[PDB]
Amino acid sequence: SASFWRAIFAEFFATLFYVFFGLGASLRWAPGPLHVLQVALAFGLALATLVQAVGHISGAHVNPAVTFAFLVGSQMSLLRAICYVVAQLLGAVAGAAVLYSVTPPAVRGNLALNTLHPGVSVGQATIVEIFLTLQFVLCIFATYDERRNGRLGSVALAVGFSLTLGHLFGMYYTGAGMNPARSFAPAILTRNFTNHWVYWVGPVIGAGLGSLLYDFLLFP
Amino acid sequence: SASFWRAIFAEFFATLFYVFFGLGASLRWAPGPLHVLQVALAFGLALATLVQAVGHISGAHVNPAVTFAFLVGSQMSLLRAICYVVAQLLGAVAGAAVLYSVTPPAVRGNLALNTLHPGVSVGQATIVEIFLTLQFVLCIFATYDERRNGRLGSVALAVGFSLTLGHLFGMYYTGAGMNPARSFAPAILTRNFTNHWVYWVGPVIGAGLGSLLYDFLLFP
Amino acid sequence: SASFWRAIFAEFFATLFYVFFGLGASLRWAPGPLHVLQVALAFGLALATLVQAVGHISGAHVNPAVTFAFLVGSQMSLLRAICYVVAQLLGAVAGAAVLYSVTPPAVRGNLALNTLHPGVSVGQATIVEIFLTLQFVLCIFATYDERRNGRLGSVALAVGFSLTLGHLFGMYYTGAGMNPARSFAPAILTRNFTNHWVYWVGPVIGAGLGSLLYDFLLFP
Amino acid sequence: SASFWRAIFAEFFATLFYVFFGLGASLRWAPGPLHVLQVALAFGLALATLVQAVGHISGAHVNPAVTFAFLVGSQMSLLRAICYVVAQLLGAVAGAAVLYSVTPPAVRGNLALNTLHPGVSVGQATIVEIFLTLQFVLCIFATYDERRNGRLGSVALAVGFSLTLGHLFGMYYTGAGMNPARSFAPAILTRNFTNHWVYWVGPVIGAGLGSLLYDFLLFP
Amino acid sequence: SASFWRAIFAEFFATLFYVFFGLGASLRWAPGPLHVLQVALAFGLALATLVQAVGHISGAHVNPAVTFAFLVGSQMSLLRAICYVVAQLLGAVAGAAVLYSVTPPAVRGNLALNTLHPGVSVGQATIVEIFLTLQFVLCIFATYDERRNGRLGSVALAVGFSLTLGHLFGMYYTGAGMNPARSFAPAILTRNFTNHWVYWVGPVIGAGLGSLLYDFLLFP
Amino acid sequence: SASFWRAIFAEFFATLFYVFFGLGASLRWAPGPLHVLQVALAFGLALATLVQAVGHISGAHVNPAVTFAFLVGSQMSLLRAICYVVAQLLGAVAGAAVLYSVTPPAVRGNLALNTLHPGVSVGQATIVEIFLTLQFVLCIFATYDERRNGRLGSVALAVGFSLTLGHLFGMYYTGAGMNPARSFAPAILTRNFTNHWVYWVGPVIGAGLGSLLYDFLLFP
Amino acid sequence: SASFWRAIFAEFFATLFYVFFGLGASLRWAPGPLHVLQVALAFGLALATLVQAVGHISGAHVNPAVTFAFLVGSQMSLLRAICYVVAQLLGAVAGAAVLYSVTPPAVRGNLALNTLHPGVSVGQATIVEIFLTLQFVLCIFATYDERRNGRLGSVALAVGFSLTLGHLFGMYYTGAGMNPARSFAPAILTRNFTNHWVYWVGPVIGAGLGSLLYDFLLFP
Amino acid sequence: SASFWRAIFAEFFATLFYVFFGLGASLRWAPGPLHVLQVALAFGLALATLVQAVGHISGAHVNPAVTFAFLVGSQMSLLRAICYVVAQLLGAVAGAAVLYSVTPPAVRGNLALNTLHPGVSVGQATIVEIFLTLQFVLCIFATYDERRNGRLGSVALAVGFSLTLGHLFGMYYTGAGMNPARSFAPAILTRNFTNHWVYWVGPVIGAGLGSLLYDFLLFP
Repeated sequence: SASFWRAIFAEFFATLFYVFFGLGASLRWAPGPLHVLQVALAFGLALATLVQAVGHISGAHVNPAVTFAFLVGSQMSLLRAICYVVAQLLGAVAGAAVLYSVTPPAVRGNLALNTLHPGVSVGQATIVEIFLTLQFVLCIFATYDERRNGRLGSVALAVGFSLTLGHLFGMYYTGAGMNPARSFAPAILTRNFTNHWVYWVGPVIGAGLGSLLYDFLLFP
Repeated sequence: SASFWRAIFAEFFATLFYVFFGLGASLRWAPGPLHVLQVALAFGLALATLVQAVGHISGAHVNPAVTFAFLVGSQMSLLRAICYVVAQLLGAVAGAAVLYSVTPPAVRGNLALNTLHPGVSVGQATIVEIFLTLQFVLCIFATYDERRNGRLGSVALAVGFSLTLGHLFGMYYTGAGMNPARSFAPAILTRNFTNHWVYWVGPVIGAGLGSLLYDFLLFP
Repeated sequence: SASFWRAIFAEFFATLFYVFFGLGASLRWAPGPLHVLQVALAFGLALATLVQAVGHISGAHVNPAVTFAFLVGSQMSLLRAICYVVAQLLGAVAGAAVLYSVTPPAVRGNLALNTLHPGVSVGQATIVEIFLTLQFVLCIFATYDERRNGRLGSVALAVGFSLTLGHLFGMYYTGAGMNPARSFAPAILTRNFTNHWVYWVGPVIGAGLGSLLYDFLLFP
Repeated sequence: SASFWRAIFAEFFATLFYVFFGLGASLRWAPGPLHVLQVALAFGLALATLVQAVGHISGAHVNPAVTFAFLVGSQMSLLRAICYVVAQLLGAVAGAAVLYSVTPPAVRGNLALNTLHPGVSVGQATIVEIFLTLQFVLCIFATYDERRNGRLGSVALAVGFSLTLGHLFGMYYTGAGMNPARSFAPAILTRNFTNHWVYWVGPVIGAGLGSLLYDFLLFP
Repeated sequence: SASFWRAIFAEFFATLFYVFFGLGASLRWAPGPLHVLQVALAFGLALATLVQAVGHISGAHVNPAVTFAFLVGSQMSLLRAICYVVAQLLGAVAGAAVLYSVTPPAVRGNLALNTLHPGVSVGQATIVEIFLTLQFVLCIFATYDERRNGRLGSVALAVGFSLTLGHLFGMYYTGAGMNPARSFAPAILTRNFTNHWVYWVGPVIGAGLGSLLYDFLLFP
Repeated sequence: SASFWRAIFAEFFATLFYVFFGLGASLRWAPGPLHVLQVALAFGLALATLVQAVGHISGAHVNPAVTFAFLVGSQMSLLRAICYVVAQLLGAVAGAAVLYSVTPPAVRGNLALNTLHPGVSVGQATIVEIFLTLQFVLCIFATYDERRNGRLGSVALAVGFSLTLGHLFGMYYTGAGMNPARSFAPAILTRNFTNHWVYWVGPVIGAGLGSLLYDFLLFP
Repeated sequence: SASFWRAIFAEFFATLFYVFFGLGASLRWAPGPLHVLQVALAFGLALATLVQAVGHISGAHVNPAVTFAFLVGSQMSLLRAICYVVAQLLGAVAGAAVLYSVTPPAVRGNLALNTLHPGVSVGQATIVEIFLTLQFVLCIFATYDERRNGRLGSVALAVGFSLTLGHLFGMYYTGAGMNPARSFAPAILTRNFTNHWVYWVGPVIGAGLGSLLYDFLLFP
Repeated sequence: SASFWRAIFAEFFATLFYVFFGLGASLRWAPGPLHVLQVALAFGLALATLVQAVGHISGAHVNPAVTFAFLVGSQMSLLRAICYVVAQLLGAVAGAAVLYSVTPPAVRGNLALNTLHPGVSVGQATIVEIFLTLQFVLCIFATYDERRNGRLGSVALAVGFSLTLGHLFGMYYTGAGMNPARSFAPAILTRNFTNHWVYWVGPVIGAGLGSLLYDFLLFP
């Protein structure tokens, strides 16, 4: 039916805004801003706003790893999962392209390219991105679990704060690229794929491990 | 009936406090405070507090763009929409006037005048203000959507965090003036209208686009 | 009955912790920490935690102005209102006294004494403290209003964020002393009452005005 | 039955992530970062994410003091309480061990070892850790109280913000070690037990006092 | 003879570099950099380097006020004094024009336009600029006094540190525009002459007063 | 003769500028500026500029302790020493009075009143002020020693950097009030003499001890 | 004779230390340190110390551009100029290699690789590096001019402060690479030559232009 | 004769003040102060002031490594070299003991104990301390070289800025302990000798190597 493509657009538009507002706040307007907390809250609130906006439509995955987790969790058709990933990657590039146009080149920089910290190895970078996306996916699956008897608040505020947690930790390590689409968007628009498989392997394994940890070790 | 004017006052008073507390926390008491996160949370929590206060009465729009979005969304009578905008603009000036009286001139400054960043063009400024207000309006419409089956937390905390998101991003670009009333209040009390149409055109288009994106591409 | 004194203790203990954790985080461990956001969130989260703790018992006023507002709002017996204020003031001094013991004198300072900013007059200080406590009381009355049909999140998170809003704004002006008990506690333990009536007149008027604004102009 | 060991793992895994993400964000990547707010939110959001993840399974204590409080509160079998503490301590070391592997030695440091502030005595350190854990446990017991008639938001966001409150205050005093497992993890992996009993005595008394204060002085 | 025009160029080139390096380091590459000390040393070291470079040729006045002081001090022919001022103003605009070309517009800003601080009146601004230039001229006249029996170090390091002193103080008040040429250069290239007479009246009076204070009250 | 009063004015004017520029840069235009280095260099460069200006005339003592040291060192007539102290104190008040007029009240504050740090006792404050002024006087006496065979640079740059050294250390302890005139000027114009004898006893003993240490233990 | 190779070593060793201490202090031990002033003084004081050390031997050029300027200024044999450049480049790599060994990889980074600022074009980068090296060379030639009748202080402190001036300005633009050897050292040891001709063309032209400007337009 | 013991005291007193003012400014009054530049200038200006004070008497070595260098350089009797080292170590402890008394325990800390950076090995720490003291000694030997034909400024300002250079670089690595006496003073008064041989081996080798590099490879 047509609720399929309304979700494909919801993924495309939300991922566009997610990258636009996320990467945009990750742009350094200062040589030293101490911007880790500021940037971490930006991604989290961007996710929280979008989940509140397009959660009922597409689930507001805006993340190939998150879509991969639901694909592993047997809650998404494969075709739709592919369609989300291509829409998220298309949305990510579109958001970063619009961000490129509206942002002066002096502060545009690398468009917040997820890059490994000098002393962080690709293996260490992979493990960190696995844990960054594992807890994040684990938080998503619990919040999106239909059986949620206990009465709590907003699932948007939860998964957003989980994303902020990952950035409060992982930004120093890998730039906190727990979103392959977010990492892809400046990689393509800057022509820089250095250690870019890390931001695909890491989140996908962490999404995969987080999915399996939830629906079999936590709630079969 | 009389629930009309109780809402007109609720808009007037809340917009007064919104500008008073928002602009007040946006006043620089330091040459470098790194105040972006501090100011962004101020507006968001100011909106969240006021939405919790006068949401049931007027909807706590405190924003001509937000009122324009509901006017476009066929949820507001035009006369009442005009009455909200004149009350919000009157409230904005009143709040900034009170802020002027209570704040020493050495820190009063331009009363936090929304001004374009040196390298940001009026077209780039317009687009940013469109996106700042689009997601914000989109978050408002989803939170204020009567059909909200999924059980979440506070709509006040949501739309406030959406406003913080816009300031975390747009303050560097345009001062994050996603509120024509907020931009109008120091423009009139400082006699400075430089690029002030940007803070009317941008938010209104973004409010208009955000409204149309919601009730036809997201939920007809 | 005995639910009276369980609330008197709840006020005493919560105000003790409110001052202890609030004033404690307001103590400067740095010559320049840029601590406004850090201190503002401390008070707000301290209030949010305590409201979650002793809200069902006493209402977690921990504020003579807040108790005065409910006394004006015809929701509190006068005797109990007096009993709350004496307990809050006793709790405030007790919390600041314990804070004095556990904190080294080099960082103890004035025990975070609410003091007027150099250029802020007592009249300007009074008006700011009125508005700081008006919105705060207004947010409390709306959150504590039994008729709260619209389904939202936590009232603790709301009134706490309202308190953070007041500190994000008023700390520069008056130290954000929207709590007479909080202002009283270091005033007595430092032997400094300079402009201390401001932190009683301001909040009480703001609490009074906020109460009247709610139950007659907002919801008769 | 088997819901026992699913909770033992939930405690082990969540405490692993709690230490991993908590201690990891507490690692200084800067000589002066002014990281108190950043680190305080990290622990709180880490707790909030994990409580949302494994709250329904084990209660997400991830804290020997918190388990001790429920043991005192007659809501936990002793054997299970021991099993939680050994799992939390095992999880804490495992999380800090993984953090050690993924973090470069130049920023690894003491692995965020809870250490007394220069002027803070062991008695003052103990009292602070008692109050840090008292309010935290008090907030947990109220949020986890089955009788919670008043409709509020998320218990995860509450207890997480309570943890942030303790770090906003106690980090200057003792590093805010209101978790014996969190304090144990770098103590064992750095071979440093200086004043380490403080981080066991303090939280346990504060957990004990917080438990007794709740279910007899606040709600028998 | 031809040592005249070699000095006219020395004034032109040094004032070009003085504005180029001075204004360039005064450009804000950060929203809060706490750049006062950094900018103050930039002007001072720029003056010290240029005085070391072209001091023996023209005296390295690079300042219409400084030339005016020597004109008042009966050590400069009037024609040459005019020729220095036109060369300094031409050099200032040339330096700021080159700075405009090499600097991205996002950080170009107002080209470090000397602007009155919000609470500083034109009379207060004038007095500050008088004192900023008085001590600076007084330091120049003493260092350039042929009778300097006492054996000291570099006159370049002295007058440069005097300029840094003026910026350490006057930047907060008026931007420390103790150089009419330096103030003129961005005023003309930004089309902004707001309170620009202050940066001519102030320094000239301060240069005049500083000259008279030296050669009649200090050393007739 | 008349070289006496030319020195009395030189002391009066230089102490006026010393307080004006010193106290002025010590005024906090930010809640946290991390201004210790900035303020320390301000006093030092202010002293260096003035020593270069009026050193040959009066010696540029601009300090009652420094005059007292030369009085003890048998290099100053007592009457002239009194005349310097009254001129320095008159100059100090005049400089702080002019600073009061030109500075907005919001940043005027206590006019940089030398105040004991919270944990610093009057005895500890006295000892620190003794050492701050001892080395400073010792540096002055060596630089002003006629027998200075070894060829070095500027005595102004030396004694100024000695003053910066004292402020880099003593500002945290006592505000680095190694000048009774500098401490007197805001004490009289703010009506605050709290622990003000410390800033007279300390520097005078340190000046006295520094004088005796030089001309008998270092160079009889 | 043998004073040739003593100078070749002096160039080699001083350039080794110049890169070692310069690049070492340019290494970011913080995500935001606001290190521009700190790094700028490091290079300048490193140059000042080395000029004081090996100035009498080789002239302490430690800069291929500086050697090129003297080669253009007809004060250096070509063979010796080549020998200085190869020694400086060998010293630069040796210094950066030792710095690599002693510095942990987490803070080693790109070894302070001179890289163009995002919005700075190669032409703008070239012009800035020309001016950075022009004034620096101009300051060197004046300080090293045998005819220096006027009695001033240290030539080491002068040329060092000139280098600090260039870094206070050029670090934002190009990293202030006014030394081809300094730019070469991390370029070779990181395998990154992006826009590396800029740091050769710019300084050499600026050194060439600075040399010609001095000995023909300033002092034939 | 008696000029021996006047120098022994000069070493004792100057090293006392050197440690007192150096370690005192190295005490952290803030969790993040970004104090590297502030502390680096403190040591350098402390050395510069003392060299100006007691340079003509003892040479103002205030450093066992510096005394060892002159002992190696055949410019000091061995007995006197021992007498300097015991006086410097006695002075260092005395200065740190006085600093202990006058400084509150909350900011006293480890008394600025030279401690290896987490990722810095003892071998890397040794090499850095060798280079920190090599250039410093090399700068001392050149400045103190009787044959100093070229006319420059102050040797005190030179060796002080060399010390600042070492702290601008080495503070991150080892705390910049290029003075065994400075490292010894808090090691003994805190009962902590962890990696304390590094601060003896490193500086002594660097002093030894710096001495030999000067008087045989630079000036036989």
